Amino acid sequence: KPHRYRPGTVALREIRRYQKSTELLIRKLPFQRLVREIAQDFKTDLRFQSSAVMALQEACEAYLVGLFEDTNLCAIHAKRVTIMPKDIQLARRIRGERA
Amino acid sequence: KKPHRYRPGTVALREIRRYQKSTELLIRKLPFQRLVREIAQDFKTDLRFQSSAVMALQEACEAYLVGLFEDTNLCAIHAKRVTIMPKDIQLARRIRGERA
Amino acid sequence: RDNIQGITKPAIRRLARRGGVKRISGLIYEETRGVLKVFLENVIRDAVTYTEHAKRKTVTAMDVVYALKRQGRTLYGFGG
Amino acid sequence: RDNIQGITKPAIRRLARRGGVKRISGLIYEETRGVLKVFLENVIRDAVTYTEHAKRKTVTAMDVVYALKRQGRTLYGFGG
Amino acid sequence: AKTRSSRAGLQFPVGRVHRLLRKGNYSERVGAGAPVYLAAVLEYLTAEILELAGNAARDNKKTRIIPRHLQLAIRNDEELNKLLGRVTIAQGGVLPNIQAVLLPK
Amino acid sequence: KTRSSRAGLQFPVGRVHRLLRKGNYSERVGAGAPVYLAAVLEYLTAEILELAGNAARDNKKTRIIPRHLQLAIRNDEELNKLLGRVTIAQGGVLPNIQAVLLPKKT
Amino acid sequence: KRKRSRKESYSIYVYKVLKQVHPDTGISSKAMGIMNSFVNDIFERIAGEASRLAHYNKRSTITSREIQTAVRLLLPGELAKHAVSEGTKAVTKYTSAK
Amino acid sequence: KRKRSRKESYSIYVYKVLKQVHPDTGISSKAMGIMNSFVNDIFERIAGEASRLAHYNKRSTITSREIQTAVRLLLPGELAKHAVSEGTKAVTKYTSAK
Ligand SMILES: [Ca+2]
Ligand SMILES: [Ca+2]
Ligand SMILES: [Ca+2]
Repeated sequence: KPHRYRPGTVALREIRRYQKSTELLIRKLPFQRLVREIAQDFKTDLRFQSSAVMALQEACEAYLVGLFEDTNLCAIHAKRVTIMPKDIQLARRIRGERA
Repeated sequence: KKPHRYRPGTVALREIRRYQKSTELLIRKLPFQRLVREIAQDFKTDLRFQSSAVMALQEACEAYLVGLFEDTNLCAIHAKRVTIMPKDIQLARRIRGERA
Repeated sequence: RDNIQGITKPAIRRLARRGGVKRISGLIYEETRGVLKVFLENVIRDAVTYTEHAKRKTVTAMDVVYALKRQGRTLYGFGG
Repeated sequence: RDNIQGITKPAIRRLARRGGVKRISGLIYEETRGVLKVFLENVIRDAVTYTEHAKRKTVTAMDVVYALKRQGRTLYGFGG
Repeated sequence: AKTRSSRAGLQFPVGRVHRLLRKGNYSERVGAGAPVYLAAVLEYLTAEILELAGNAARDNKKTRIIPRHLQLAIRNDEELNKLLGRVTIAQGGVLPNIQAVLLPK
Repeated sequence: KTRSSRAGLQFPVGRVHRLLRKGNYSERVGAGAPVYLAAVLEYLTAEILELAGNAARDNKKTRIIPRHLQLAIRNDEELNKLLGRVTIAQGGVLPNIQAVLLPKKT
Repeated sequence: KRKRSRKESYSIYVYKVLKQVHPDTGISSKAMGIMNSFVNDIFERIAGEASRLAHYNKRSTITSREIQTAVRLLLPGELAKHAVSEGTKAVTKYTSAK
Repeated sequence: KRKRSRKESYSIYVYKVLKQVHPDTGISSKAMGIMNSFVNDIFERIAGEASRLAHYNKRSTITSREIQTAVRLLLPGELAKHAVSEGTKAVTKYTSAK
C-alpha cells in the first residue's frame, strides 16, 4: 500500500512554509483585473501605476493575513481548530470594522 | 406561607435593562478620584486636578470598560457560554490590539 | 491601602450590566482592576505630559482631552 | 466574469496558512471574498478621490499610500 | 446684514472659520470660498444631529436636549455612528441591547 | 562650517529645518528644534539598523532586506508597539503556530 | 475682576440652527459641550485633511476645492453627498452676494 | 532627452548610520524604500505632535522643547530615554559650537 499523511500534518508544513517566505500569495494578474473592475465604478477609464496595484496588493494580503491570525484565535477560543464565518464576523466586530 | 425568591439570573437581566436605560456614573466617585491621584504621583508628585478633569478621566474609564464588557460578552457567547471570564477579556483586548 | 480596591466588586458588576453582561466570573474583578489600572496609567502619563509641558502643577480637563484623542478614544463634552 | 472569484480557494488558503490557520470551513472562501472586496472598495475609493483631486486619469502609488494612511493601514516601502 | 455669513445665508461664522484656518497651521494660504464651504458643512452636520436629537427629546416628553438624546440619535443612525466611531459621548450611556442567548424562553 | 557637523549628526539638520518651516506645523521654528528632531531620527534609524542587521547576519546574509526589518521590529517589544499599525511590505510575519495545533506528546 | 480671558464657542450658532430645525426645543449645557466638541472635532478633521490634499499637490492654497475633497474623504455615503450639496450651495450663493 | 526631476531621500544618511552600526552590512533598495517611509512617518508624527503642543499653549514657535515633549508622548519607554538622551546631546553640542 502507498504512503499517505495524516489529515493535518501537510497544513502544518504549509503554515511553516508560508510564514518563512515573503512573496505575494495571490495570483497577481487576477488581483489586478479585480482592482480595475472595483475602481471603474468610482471612475471610468482610470489608469494605474504598477507600483500602485502592487501597493494595494501588499496591504490586501497583510490585512487578511492578520485577520486570519485573529480569526484563528477566535476559533481556538471556541475550543475549535476550524476557522468559520462567525470567527471572521467576530474579529471584524471586535476590530470595529463591523458593527 | 410562600417565600417567593427570584431565579439565578433574573435580577441580572433587570439590572441590565436598568443601567442601559441610564447614563449616571457607576463607579463611586471618591474612590476613583483618590486612585487617579495615586496613578498621577507615579509620574509627578504634588499635582492638582480640576474637578471636571477627573470627571473627564472617569467618563472615559467607564465608557471604555462598558465597551470592553460588550465585546467581552460576545467573546463569551462565541464560546457557547453566558459567564464572562478573564480569557474573554484578554481575547477582546488582543483582537482590539492592546497587548502583544 | 491600594485605592484600586476601592473599585468595588458591585461597581464592576454595574458596568458589565450596562455592557449586556448577565453572568460573571469572580476572577474577573482582579483582571478588570489591572485592565482598568493600565488604561488610566497610559492616559494620565499623557495628561500629566501636556501639563508638564504647559509648566503647570494643575492637570486640566484639556490635558485629559488631548491625552484621550492621542489614545484613540476621543471625548466630547469637556472641551473638544 | 467579474474577477472576484479569481481570488482562488487555493489563494485564500495560502493567505490563511501564513496566518496560523490549520483548518478552513468551506464557506470561508465566499465570506473572505466579501471581506477582501469591501476592503478594496474603501481603499480604492480614497486613492481615486486623491486622483480626481490631483486632476489625473492615472492612479499613483501615493494615491494608494495616502488612502491607506486614512484607513489607518500605514503601508511602508512604496513612497512617502 | 453686512457679514459674510449673511451673504452665504449661513448661521455658522464664515469669518471665524477663515481666521481659524489661518491661525491653525494648515497651509500658507486660504481661499475666500474655503471657510464659506466649511462653515456650511459644519452647519449641516449640526443640523442633522440637532434634528435627530431634537426628536429623541420629543421621545422622552422633554423640551431640552441632554447628552443621552445625542447618544441615541447618534448610535441609531448608521452614518453618524460610523463618523463618531471612536467618540465617547459623556453622560450618553449605551444603546439598549441584550443578546438573544441571554434572554429567557 | 555646517550645521549637522556642528551638532555631530549624520542626519541633515538643515533639511529637517526646511521641512519643518514648509510643513505648516507652526508659524516659527526654534534653532534647537531641527537639531533635536534630526538627532532622534538618527537614533530610531540607528536602533533598527542594528537589529535588522543582526537578523540579516542571522540569515547568514550581508544585505538587509524587508524581512530583516520586520523580524527586528516584531521581535523588539518597544519598536513593535511604535510601528504597531504599520504594514512593512515584503516583510512577512514571524514564524508562529499556536501550540494547540502542534503534535500530541511532542 | 472681569476675568475668564474671553473664551470662544459655537454655542450661539448651535442655538440659531436648533431653533430652525426645532423652534420649540432647547439644550442643556452638558449637551452644548458635546455639540461644541463635535463641531471642533470635525473642523479639525476637515482642515487637517484639506491641509494634506494641498500639501500633496504642492499647492500653497486651501481652496473650496480642498474642502470638497476632504469632505468626501471623511463623511460616509449619504452624509457626504448632502455636505457637498450644501457647501457648494453656500459658495454659489456667496459669489452672487459679491 | 531631459533629466529626471529631483526626488529627495534620506538614503545616504541611512547608509551613513548603517555603516557606523554594521560596517559589513549593506541594504536592498526595497529595504531603503522602507527606511525612508520609516523616518518620514516619524517626522510626521513628532512634528505633528509638537505642532499641536504649541497650538495648545498658543505658542507661535516650535522650539526644541515641543519636540522633546512630543518624543516622550510618541515613543515607548527605553526608546524615548535614549531619544531624549541623543537629542539633548545634539542641541548641547550645537550651542557650544555656535
Ligand atoms: Ca460596473
Ligand atoms: Ca460590477
Ligand atoms: Ca509662513
